[PDB]
Amino acid sequence: SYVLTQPASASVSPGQTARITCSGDALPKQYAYWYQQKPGQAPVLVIFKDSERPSGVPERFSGSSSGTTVTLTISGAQAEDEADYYCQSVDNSGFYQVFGGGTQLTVLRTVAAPSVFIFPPSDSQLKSGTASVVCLLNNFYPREAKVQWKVDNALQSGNSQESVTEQDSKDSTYSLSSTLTLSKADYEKHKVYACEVTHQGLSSPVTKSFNRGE
Amino acid sequence: QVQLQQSGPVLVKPSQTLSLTCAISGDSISSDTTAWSWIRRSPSRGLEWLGWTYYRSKWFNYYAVSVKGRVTINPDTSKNQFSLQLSSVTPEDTAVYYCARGNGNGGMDVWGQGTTVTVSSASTKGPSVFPLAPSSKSTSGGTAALGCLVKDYFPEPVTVSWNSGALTSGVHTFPAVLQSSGLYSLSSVVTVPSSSLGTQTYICNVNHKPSNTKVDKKVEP
Amino acid sequence: PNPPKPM
Repeated sequence: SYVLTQPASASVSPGQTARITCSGDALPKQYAYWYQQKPGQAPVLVIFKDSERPSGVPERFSGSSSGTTVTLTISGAQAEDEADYYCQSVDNSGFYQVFGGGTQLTVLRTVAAPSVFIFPPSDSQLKSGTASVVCLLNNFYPREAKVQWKVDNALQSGNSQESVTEQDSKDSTYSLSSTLTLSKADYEKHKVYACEVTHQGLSSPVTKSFNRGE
Repeated sequence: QVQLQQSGPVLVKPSQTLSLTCAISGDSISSDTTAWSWIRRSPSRGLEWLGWTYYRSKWFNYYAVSVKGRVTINPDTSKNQFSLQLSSVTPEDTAVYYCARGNGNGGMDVWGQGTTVTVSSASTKGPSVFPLAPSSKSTSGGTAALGCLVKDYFPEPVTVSWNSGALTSGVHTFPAVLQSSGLYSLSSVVTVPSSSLGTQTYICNVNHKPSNTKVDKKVEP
Repeated sequence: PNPPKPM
């Protein structure tokens, strides 16, 4: 059927122009629209009528038409722009509107080191027959990071899960939570609980630890 | 002014029908804005179009070819709403559903809050909230950090605020992870001055609307 | 039976 074809990814450095493209076979006609998706909330209109900037959008955002291939050029890219971008238009006879797959702007910027924190289990969880130990990393750009849970100076595998926060937009840094799930018995065994963190921004792996019962 | 309000989170069993509502404010559904559109976001499918409805002159409804034979958009001119009704739902229909308006010749400006729909046969469960308390003989340096742990809930949608929403700065509410239990776990965290650890109270307000659960938990050393 | 205004 009808289709709007768009790349999957796009990368640039800050203060540098980015150029996203979206090709369509009905774009010769039917005008065109752009939207942005920062995960967690509704889309945002960035350009309409192929070059008409709505209000509230930074002047760095602009787009040309160029017939069958429309584009979104973002000059002096700021890091808050890292997002997933989408191109929309409508078919000939304009009776069915369509979307693109979506590009992912990367805006490779800075390197921030995480602020590592350790949270021991609440006794409320211990009245239930389980335990969860939390290692938190705060405000680092390269999403790549290690956590290396330790209990009796004994690394473990397949016992934890991780989740990253995407765009707080204050600094637009990533944050991570590693949770070690364990039995109350296995928790009241052993004594030391620690996480060692490795990141591009750290000279050496930082370790945060706690002793049960302190 | 022009405000769109969507319905709450939904848990629909895999063979049943989904019903969603988008209520409008500040303008008439019957005007010649002529978008009154529905859309959805899937983890790897992306933004996919669903359907349209135009104006009073003759209420046209045109849907996407992908989902045409199951969808139906119905205006309610009495209530100033437009509804989505999707038939023979599939576990692949689990996504986040949005509704939008278009000014006509030039936009999809206004959007809705979003609706998280879960296509599953599982029964609803309410979460258990636990403190992620601050260190006290250790907090220093890179300031203090504290949080809340929401565990063992289904479906996925839970919303967490701090101090009835007074904090909204430094908050990192993390994406939820489904556990080996088949249930969800989420963690909300805030970084605060180490000095305000006794002079200011910090409480996380969790709401699992699917379970009709609303809890407030204070985090203290 | 026509759509909103064309380009």
